[PDB]
Amino acid sequence: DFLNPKYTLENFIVGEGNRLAYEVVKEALENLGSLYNPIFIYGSVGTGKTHLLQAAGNEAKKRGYRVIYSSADDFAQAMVEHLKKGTINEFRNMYKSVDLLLLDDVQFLSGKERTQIEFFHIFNTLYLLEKQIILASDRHPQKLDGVSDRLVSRFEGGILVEIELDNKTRFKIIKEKLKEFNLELRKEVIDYLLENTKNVREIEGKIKLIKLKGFEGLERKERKERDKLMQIVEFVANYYAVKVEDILSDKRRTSEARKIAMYLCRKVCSASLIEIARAFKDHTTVIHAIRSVEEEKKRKFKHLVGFLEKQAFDKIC
Amino acid sequence: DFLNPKYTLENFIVGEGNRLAYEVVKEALENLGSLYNPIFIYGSVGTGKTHLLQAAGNEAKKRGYRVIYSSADDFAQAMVEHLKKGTINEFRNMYKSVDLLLLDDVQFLSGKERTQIEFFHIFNTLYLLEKQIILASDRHPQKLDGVSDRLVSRFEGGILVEIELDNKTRFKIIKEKLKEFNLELRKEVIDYLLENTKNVREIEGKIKLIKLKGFEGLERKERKERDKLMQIVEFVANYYAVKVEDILSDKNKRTSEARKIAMYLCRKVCSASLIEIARAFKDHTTVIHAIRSVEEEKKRKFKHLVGFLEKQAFDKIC
Amino acid sequence: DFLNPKYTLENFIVGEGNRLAYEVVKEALENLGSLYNPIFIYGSVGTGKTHLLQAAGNEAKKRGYRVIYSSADDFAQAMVEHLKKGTINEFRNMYKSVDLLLLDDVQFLSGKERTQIEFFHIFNTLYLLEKQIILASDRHPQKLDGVSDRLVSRFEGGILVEIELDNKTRFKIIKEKLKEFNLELRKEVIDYLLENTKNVREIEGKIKLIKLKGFEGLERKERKERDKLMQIVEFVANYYAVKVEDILSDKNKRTSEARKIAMYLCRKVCSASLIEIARAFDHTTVIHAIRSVEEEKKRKFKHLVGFLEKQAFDKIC
Amino acid sequence: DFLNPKYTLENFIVGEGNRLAYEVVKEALENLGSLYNPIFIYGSVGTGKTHLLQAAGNEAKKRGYRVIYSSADDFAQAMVEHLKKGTINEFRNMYKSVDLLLLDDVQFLSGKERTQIEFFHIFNTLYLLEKQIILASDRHPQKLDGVSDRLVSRFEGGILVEIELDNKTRFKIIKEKLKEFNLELRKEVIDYLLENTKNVREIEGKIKLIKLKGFEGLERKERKERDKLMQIVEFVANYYAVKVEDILSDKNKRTSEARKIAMYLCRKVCSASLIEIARAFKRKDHTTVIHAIRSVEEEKKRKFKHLVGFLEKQAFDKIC
Ligand SMILES: Nc1ncnc2c1ncn2[C@@H]1O[C@H](COP(=O)(O)OP(=O)(O)CP(=O)(O)O)[C@@H](O)[C@H]1O
Ligand SMILES: Nc1ncnc2c1ncn2[C@@H]1O[C@H](COP(=O)(O)OP(=O)(O)CP(=O)(O)O)[C@@H](O)[C@H]1O
Ligand SMILES: Nc1ncnc2c1ncn2[C@@H]1O[C@H](COP(=O)(O)OP(=O)(O)CP(=O)(O)O)[C@@H](O)[C@H]1O
Ligand SMILES: Nc1ncnc2c1ncn2[C@@H]1O[C@H](COP(=O)(O)OP(=O)(O)CP(=O)(O)O)[C@@H](O)[C@H]1O
Ligand SMILES: [Mg+2]
Ligand SMILES: [Mg+2]
Ligand SMILES: [Mg+2]
Ligand SMILES: [Mg+2]
Repeated sequence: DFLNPKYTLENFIVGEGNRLAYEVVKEALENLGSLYNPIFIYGSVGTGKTHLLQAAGNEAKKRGYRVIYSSADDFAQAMVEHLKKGTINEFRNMYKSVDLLLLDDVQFLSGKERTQIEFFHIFNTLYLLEKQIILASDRHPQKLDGVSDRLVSRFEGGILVEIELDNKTRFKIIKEKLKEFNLELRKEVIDYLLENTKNVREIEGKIKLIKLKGFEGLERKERKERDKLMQIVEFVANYYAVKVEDILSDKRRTSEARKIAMYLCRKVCSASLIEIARAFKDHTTVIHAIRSVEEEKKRKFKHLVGFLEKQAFDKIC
Repeated sequence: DFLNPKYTLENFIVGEGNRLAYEVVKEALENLGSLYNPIFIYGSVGTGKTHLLQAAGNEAKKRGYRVIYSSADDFAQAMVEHLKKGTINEFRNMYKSVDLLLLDDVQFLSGKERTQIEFFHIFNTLYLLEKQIILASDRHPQKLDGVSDRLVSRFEGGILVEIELDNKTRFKIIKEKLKEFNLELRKEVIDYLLENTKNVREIEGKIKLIKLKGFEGLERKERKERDKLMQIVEFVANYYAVKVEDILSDKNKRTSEARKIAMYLCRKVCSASLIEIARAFKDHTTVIHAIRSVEEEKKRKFKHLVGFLEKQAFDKIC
Repeated sequence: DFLNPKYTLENFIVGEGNRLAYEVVKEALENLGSLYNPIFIYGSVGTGKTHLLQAAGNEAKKRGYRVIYSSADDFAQAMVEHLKKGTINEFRNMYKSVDLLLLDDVQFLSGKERTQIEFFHIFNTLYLLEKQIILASDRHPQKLDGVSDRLVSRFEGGILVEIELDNKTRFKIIKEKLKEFNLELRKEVIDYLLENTKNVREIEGKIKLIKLKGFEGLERKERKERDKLMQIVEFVANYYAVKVEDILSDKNKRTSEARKIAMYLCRKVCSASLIEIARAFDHTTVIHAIRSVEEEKKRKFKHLVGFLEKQAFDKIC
Repeated sequence: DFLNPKYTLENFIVGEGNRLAYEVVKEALENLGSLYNPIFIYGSVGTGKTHLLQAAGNEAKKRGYRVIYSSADDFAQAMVEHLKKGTINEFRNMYKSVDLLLLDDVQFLSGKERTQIEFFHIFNTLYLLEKQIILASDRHPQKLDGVSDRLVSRFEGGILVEIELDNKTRFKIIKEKLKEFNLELRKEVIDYLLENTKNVREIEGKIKLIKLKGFEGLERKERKERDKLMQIVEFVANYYAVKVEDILSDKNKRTSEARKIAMYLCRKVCSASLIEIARAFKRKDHTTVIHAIRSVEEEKKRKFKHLVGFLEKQAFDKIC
């Protein structure tokens, strides 16, 4: 065993944002490997990829099939010990004799050459034998730099499903979770969890705190420090005429105010990148958006920043 | 076995790009090894080489004949275990006891010297007994570095067939793979699968996805994150007035200096993949030292410009 | 058994590069084993040495004379087989019972002792009994290292016949191979095959191609991927202005140093294979010559090579 | 039989290198097992040992004696198969009955105890029944490791003859082989075979090649390759001043250090074979050349390295 039984088909919630992946996994777990076999699942972190996979193999062991789950960076670490302890073949045949192959976090294949090569062989091998293979990554095939070309066209030749947690999809997931716990559904809670959670981990992370220290316990820790970061409705809106709602959406000098707001949050307010990125969720934007500020600290600028730096101190310190 | 019944001759589609390798493998499967034996197939990625090989040996055992399929690298790992298990003879005998040999992905012989030689013998053995042998690689025999001189000069000397899927070639593969479901007819679908797919894997990779999401699903997704790379209609065309389609550049240092440029941006600002980027050049290698040469020439009267573009992209794209 | 009927004496072709070997085996096949016994035939890969041995043994078994064909590595494996099974006795006796022994590809004796000591006797026996003994190799006897001096003495004792097909020799093979396939002899047909083939395998295979995909339907692609290798008339010829055909030759510092660079370009730029380079010319040469380009990489000359690399990506890519 | 008639005592060429042997055998054939019997001939490979035995046997099977010729390895082979078939008795008596025993290439008795004790018997028997016995060998009796200290005495106890082929001895041979064919004598030719052949097999290896592809055919093949091997007169001579002929002659450490290099360059640069290297100047065996260039990188473990890398650079530019 390396599958946890607490993940299952029913158990997983379905909305138009992970419906297709759900049904590919379910619709295929019937004729195992003989329906449509190379299934690649990909989605943002905490999109439920791991669930979906753990949940497939669980159904297989229950139905009696011979099954392996493994993260790609643990497949590597095994192959690397078996290689050392001169047992690379009982390793291979272990994998070649699965009714279902569940390879998780495929993205960790980059750079590992022989460590890839190895999988390529069990792949074709299980494929040719019409066994069932389910891959899963954080990124689409195309984006796998540092993974051999012959594997990527391999991945694309099957079924690519994306898991894109939209809004209506988060609607359902929050709603169903609150029901799961036996908390009561109410617009206030559902709407907060809507405008404050992007992945399922975040949701359920928060739905447990709700199950633990009420809801009026959330909006203090969660919102208060990020009300100190209402520095947008604060100052940069009032300086060079900016409307809050437009600055919270990347959209052409209207968008030179942003680069300042994020900066003031870092240096004066001491907030973390992640803390700051939750005013915009791609955490590199902030970093070079804050550097370009002093990358352009070279004509009638230096004193403008300082005047505002002194302005936030008075207000907040 | 290792032969999947799936692939078969009928089940494989024909146009003037793989017609040759078909009517070679077809006639050759009648008097096996007697008409013409050492057939050597090579194409690009997912060209249909494995289909063909699989299809033949399936027709073969379908007639009684003894048939083996293997990748070159599984063959490796078969020889070297037999070796450790000291049964290297029943290994040899097994291969010399066939009417047809299907050696797929031959290219994986590079480097292996013991791993090759062993095949050399079963090759020669099979040949002189006039038994049928078909090879397959991603490359032409003479592009097979790391392979004995004596095997290459054996590969060249049977029959060399390439499979070049071009225009009027794939068209058929597209228009035929649709009746596989029920999408046989609409111009919009086909014209998308025409200017978006090179190999057959992509051609069925889309179709199945399309027969699921529905075509319009893949016109937003495959048209949105490829529209951040609509950074071609965006700005690269507007500084040094280079025409757009000229940037899919079949040969002037204008649409070449701007060719090398556009790719640099997609890589740094849009954080795109070498493959995403390499689908601008409607090949991975190209992009690399074209993305390096830009900063290989960073240190001349060339710098701040880029910095000014980077700002534009960071504003017009971020 | 191992004698394939398709190889015969009028099924072979005769020129001033193989005729001697041909008549050696033609003359010495009539008075068998008596005329001249140790026949050592040798030449580069694809020289027709396998044909000859095969074509000989055929005529002999036509005339009833007890023949054995075999590769030397076929003999090796066969020995150990009989050996391990405990029946080496009937092995020797079989081999000593022939009127004509044909040992093909002798080079594969190197390193093998009992695997080779056993041939010794066979040889010696057959020989004393004036029974025909024809050996084949890719190299000259004295080039056969790891092989007993006693066996080499045995080899050099009989007749050595080299086969080299230079310029005049090949025309006759092409001419007759073109007639063999029911193809029309034409100057463009014949002339291409001249400057584009070496071994007779190469000859028969372009012909096989042109019997199927036209002729110019392949003077296109063939001369096209060797057109991208026209990298010599392209640039290096016009720098240290040394002309084209002079570079395709080994002799100081203006052509021997312009040749190295040209090789470098087809490897680093046009990403061509070591074999493909060598047709602008054995593998050995290219490898340590392009290594010596970066063996003398040790300062501002790097800046000069870096320029032509830039010239290459511009003009070709 | 195993006696190829092609071998006759007239048929064999005599020079005071293969004289004594030839004499003792002819001398001891007119009265077998009577004059000096246990004849142990030995000498370099391709000396004519086999010839002499074949010839000797042939005569004794012309005078109506009972003769057996066998190689020492083939004697073992037979002894074993009989030992299996349970026929060692008729096998023994077969060998004990010969008027004349010919045992060629005795070198292959080594390491075969039970496969050799048998012979020591046939020997004693035939010897006491005063019957003729001739052994041939690669090495002198005293040189034979892995042979019974009892058989070696026996060997040494009869007659030892060596066959060293000198130069005058070779002269006569070349002369008469040319004569044997329809070839004409002339200086360049007969003188070519001299500094180009050592064992008699080489002599008639050329002559069969000459009576086939002229003489202006080997001048290139057999001498052009070994003009590139004139690397001892192109570089190793033109560095640390050690002149051509001084390298070939087995003698300061100035010369001994030139060879190790000279030989190296042929191997790794021109890819010459270990045989080719030795056949070019100093020829004892293989051992010499090979483990000496090995002593090159065994003495490569630091300022030795750079001087060689500069030489390789020279031999690549000049030849490649
Ligand atoms: N659609 C869904 N329905 C029910 N539960 C879900 C769900 N998606 C995720 N979960 C739950 O959230 C937790 C984390 O999800 P999971 O680990 O599957 O996502 P993931 O594997 O994509 C994150 P990573 O990016 O680290 O792989 C699990 O305990 C799982 O039960
Ligand atoms: N002409 C044709 N007709 C029908 N199907 C085809 C086809 N050519 C290719 N295919 C399909 O493409 C898929 C993969 O192709 P295949 O494996 O034969 O090419 P290939 O061997 O070049 C892949 P790789 O480059 O990884 O070896 C198969 O599922 C097969 O059905
Ligand atoms: N002079 C000639 N006449 C007719 N056919 C010839 C020929 N020389 C070569 N061939 C053809 O070339 C093919 C291969 O020749 P062969 O196998 O004898 O060369 P070879 O033995 O040198 C290859 P290797 O060196 O790998 O053993 C044969 O099919 C034979 O028909
Ligand atoms: N003195 C001589 N006169 C005439 N011919 C001679 C000769 N010595 C050798 N030969 C010839 O040279 C060939 C080789 O000589 P032979 O085989 O007798 O020497 P050998 O017994 O030393 C071979 P090995 O040492 O390898 O067993 C024979 O075919 C024989 O015709
Ligand atoms: Mg996961
Ligand atoms: Mg394949
Ligand atoms: Mg051969
Ligand atoms: Mg002898």
